[PDB]
Amino acid sequence: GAFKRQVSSFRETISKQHPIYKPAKGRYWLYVSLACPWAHRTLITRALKGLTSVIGCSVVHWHLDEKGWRFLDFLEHWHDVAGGIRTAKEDSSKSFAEIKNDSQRFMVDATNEPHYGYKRISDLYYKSDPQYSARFTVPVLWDLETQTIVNNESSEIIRILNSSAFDEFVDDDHKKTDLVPAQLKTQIDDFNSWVYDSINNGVYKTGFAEKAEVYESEVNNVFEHLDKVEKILSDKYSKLKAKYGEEDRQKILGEFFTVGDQLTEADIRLYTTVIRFDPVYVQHFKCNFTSIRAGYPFIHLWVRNLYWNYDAFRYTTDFDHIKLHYTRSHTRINPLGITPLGPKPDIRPLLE
Amino acid sequence: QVSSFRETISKQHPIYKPAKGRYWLYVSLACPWAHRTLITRALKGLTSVIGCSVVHWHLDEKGWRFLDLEHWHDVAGGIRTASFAEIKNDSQRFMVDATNEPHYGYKRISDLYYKSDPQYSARFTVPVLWDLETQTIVNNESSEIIRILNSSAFDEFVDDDHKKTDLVPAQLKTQIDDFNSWVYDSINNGVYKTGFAEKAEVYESEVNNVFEHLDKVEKILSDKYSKLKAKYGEEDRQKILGEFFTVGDQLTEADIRLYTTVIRFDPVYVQHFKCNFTSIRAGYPFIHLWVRNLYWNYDAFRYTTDFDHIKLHYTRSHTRINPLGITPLGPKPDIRPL
Ligand SMILES: *SC[C@H](NC(=O)CC[C@H](N)C(=O)O)C(=O)NCC(=O)O
Ligand SMILES: N[C@@H](CCC(=O)N[C@@H](CS)C(=O)NCC(=O)O)C(=O)O
Repeated sequence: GAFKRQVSSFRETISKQHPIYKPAKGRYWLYVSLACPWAHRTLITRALKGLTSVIGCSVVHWHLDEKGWRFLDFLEHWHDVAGGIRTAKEDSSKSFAEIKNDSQRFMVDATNEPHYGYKRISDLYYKSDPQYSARFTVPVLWDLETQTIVNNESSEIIRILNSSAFDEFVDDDHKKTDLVPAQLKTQIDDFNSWVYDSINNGVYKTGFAEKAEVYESEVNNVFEHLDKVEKILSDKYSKLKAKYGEEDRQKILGEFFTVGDQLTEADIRLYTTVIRFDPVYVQHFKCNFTSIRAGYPFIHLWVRNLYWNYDAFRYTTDFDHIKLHYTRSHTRINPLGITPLGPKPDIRPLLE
Repeated sequence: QVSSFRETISKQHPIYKPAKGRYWLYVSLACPWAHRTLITRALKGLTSVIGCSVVHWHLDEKGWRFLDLEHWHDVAGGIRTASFAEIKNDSQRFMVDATNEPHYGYKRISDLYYKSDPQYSARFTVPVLWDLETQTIVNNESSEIIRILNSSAFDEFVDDDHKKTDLVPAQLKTQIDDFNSWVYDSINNGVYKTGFAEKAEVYESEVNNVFEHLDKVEKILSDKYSKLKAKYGEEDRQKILGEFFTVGDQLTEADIRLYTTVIRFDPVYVQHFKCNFTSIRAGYPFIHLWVRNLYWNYDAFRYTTDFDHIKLHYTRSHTRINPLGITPLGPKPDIRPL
C-alpha cells in the first residue's frame, strides 16, 4: 500500500531554435493550483524571472473531486504573481467552517479558464491529446498557438522559465537572475535529487501510505533527511556568523541558502514543501515527530527569511488554498472534511 | 451520556461497606476518566485494598474487551509497556495489551454491566467500581470514584501516611471545585467536543474554547511560579516544584483531573482531535513544567501513564477520524524529560 507517483507525459521545451514552440509574449499560459507544491515552484520562478506579463496565469479551485481540477465560470489578474487570487496576498489563513467544498467565490476560490471557458483541466489535456489516459495534473504550461500542453513537469517548467528563452521580453535585471548558475549546477542537482525522494515526495509517500509499515518507513525517512538539511544550514550559518558577526543579521541572511551563497532553484524546490509542512503535512500527512517551527531552527530561519523578505515567495503562498485543498479533498485521510485551524500562525514572523 | 451507577461506599451504607478484598476497579489505560481513578488509587495507598483489571486499548462495536495477584494489586493492573505497525487491532499480548477479567472470565465489559443490571441500555463505559459480594456496579462516574477513594472509607486498611493524604482538603474545596468546573467543560471534555465534532462550525468553536481555557490554566501557573521563584530563588527548582500545583500549594484532585487530559494532549489530542493551535511542549511552558513534574517525580502518575495504550486506542478505534487506523509515530518523545 505505497504511493507510486505517475511520470508526467508532456516534457517539451520552448526555444528560439525549436520548430514549434518558440518564445513570444502573450503566447504561453501557466495553469496552477495554489495548493500544489509542484505548481508553486513554477509561480515562484515566474515571479523571480520577471515573466508575469509574458506568461499569464490561471488558478484552479482548491477542491479536488473525482473529475479533477476545476475552474470557476482581468488583465491585472492574468499578470499577477498568483493569477489575481486575493488570499495569496494574505500572510495567514482564517476560519474555514463557512467555506463549503462547492464554494464559488470568484477570484478567491479559483479563476476561470479565460481562453476557452473550460470548466475542467481535463479539457486542456484532451484538447492537446484526445487519447490521454493519465492523471490530469497541475502545473500545465500551455501554448495558445498550437493549443497543446508544452510541459506538465514542474522540474522542467522551472528550467524553461530560468533559461534564456524569454530574455527578449524582460528587463535586464531579471534577465541576469540565474537560479541555476553553472558553478552550482551539479551541487543543485545533487541536493535536488535526495530532497526530491525524501522530502518533496517523501511527505506524500508518508501521508498517502495505506499500510502502517510503509507509513513508518517513509516518515522516518522524511525526518532523517530534514536532519540533513538542518545540518547543512547550521554549518552554513556558523560560517556566516564567523564571516560577518552574529550582530549583522541582514548580511548573514543575504547569503543564507541551501546551495552556495545565493538564491537558487534548490531553495525554491525545498521551500514549497517546508512552507506547507507545519500548516498541513504534520497533522494531515502524519509527518509529526516535530514541526519545523519547534524542531528545526535553521530550516525555520531559512524558510521565514524567504517568506517574509522575498515577495515572489510571500505573494505566491496561499495558506487558505493549502489547508483547504488537502483536508477537503483527501477523503481517505480526513473523512469528514474538517480543516484544522492550527497551527497558529501559518508561518511565524521573523523575530530577531 | 450521564453515568448511571452513582452509589457510594461507607460504614453506614446499607449495601456497600468498606472492606479489603471486596471491591474492584476495571479500567482502560487509554481513557482519561478512568486514568483519574488509577492515579487516586495509587496516591491513597489502595492498590492492595482494591484490585484492578485492564481492558484492551482497541474499542470495537461490542465495547471494551478483555483477553481470553502481583498484577491485581499493581498500580496499572500489571500492564507493562513492551513502531506500532506490527501491532494489529486484535493483538493478544497478555499483560501488554490487556488483562483478563479474573473473577468471572468475562470477555466483554458489557458482561459486568448486564450482571449488575440485566435491563441496562446505555453505553458500557470505563471506569467501573465493582462490588465482588453483590456482583454489581457501585459507581461508574470517575468524579465520584475518586471522592470515594479519597474519603475516609478505606482508612482502616491503609498505612498511616496514606490515610493522611487528602486530595480534596476542605481549606481548598471551593477553589478545587471552581477550577474543576471550567476545566471539565472546556479542557477535559473540551477536547472531545472538539475532536468528535462532525460539523466544522462546532469544531472551530470548541477548539477556540480549549485553547482559551489552557491560557487561563497557564496564567494561574505562571503567577504561582513567579511567587515561588521570589520565595525560594530560581536556582532552587526542587523547592519550587514541591509547591507548584494548580490549586493551593499542594497536590490535589484538581491536578489529577487536569493531568489526565494534558498528558494525552501532545501524544494524541493535537493530531487526532485537531486541537492544534500549538502543543503543550511548544506553547504552554508553565503547563509543560507542571505536567513533567507530576509525570517524572510522582510514581502514581508515571506508572499509570501508558503512552502505547493512549496512542493506539484513539488512532485505532475512531474510524470516522482515522479511517485506516495508522497510528502517527510522533510527536517524539511522548513526554519530554525534566
Ligand atoms: S475514556 C472512554 C469512555 N469513558 C467515559 O465516557 C466515562 C465518562 C464518565 N463521565 C466518567 O467516568 O468520568 C468510554 O468508556 N467510552 C465507551 C463508549 O462506548 O462510549
Ligand atoms: N511530477 C509532477 C507532479 C505534479 C502533481 O502531481 N500535482 C498534483 C497536486 S500538487 C496533482 O495535480 N494531482 C492531480 C491528480 O493526481 O489527480 C510535477 O512536479 O509537476
